[PDB]
Amino acid sequence: RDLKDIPEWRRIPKGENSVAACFGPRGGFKNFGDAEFVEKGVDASGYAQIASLAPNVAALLFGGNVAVRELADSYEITYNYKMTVPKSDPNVELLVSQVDAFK
Amino acid sequence: LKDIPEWRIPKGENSVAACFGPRGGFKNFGDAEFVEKGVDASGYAQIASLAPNVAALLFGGNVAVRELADSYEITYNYKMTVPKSDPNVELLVSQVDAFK
Repeated sequence: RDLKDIPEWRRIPKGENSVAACFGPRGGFKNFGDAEFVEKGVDASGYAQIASLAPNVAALLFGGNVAVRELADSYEITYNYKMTVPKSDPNVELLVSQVDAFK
Repeated sequence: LKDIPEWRIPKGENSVAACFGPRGGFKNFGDAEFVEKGVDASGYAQIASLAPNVAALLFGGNVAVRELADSYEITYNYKMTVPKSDPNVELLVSQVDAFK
């Protein structure tokens, strides 16, 4: 298979084809991840803890907003999923400290 | 269910309404049979092929954080474009804002 065959929403960054190859540079929108997560992807120290604070597909569809804009040849879907984690959670900061890390 | 972080798998007894509440302006996805059968609904696996995994959610979309006194409010914003040639995009699109 080839990374170009896999659509972006199904990619998993790992090894040779990691975040830069899957999602492009960090930026204002794609803002999560410091230098070491950008390079190791799901292998970065802390990822598994972080990933526990992100919704599965069933929660994405039923527990958040799904919005559609129809184009000529396509549909553009935007998922907007909000959630609250108590500061007593042992993994919240790991996530937060990775937001907007690009410097 | 009260000890399962909402962000839960809806099936039979504990389905959409119990996990995520009624459909509304924000939680706007799902028709009468999807609200009732949850992940058991006809077509769910097809809709599901057009929704991102966690690694794609964290690295391929926007992550926003608002700090409160005793919690953080996290917001994921994931954009994606599906070709109309995909056999499942209406299956999905027809479920958007389904409530009537």
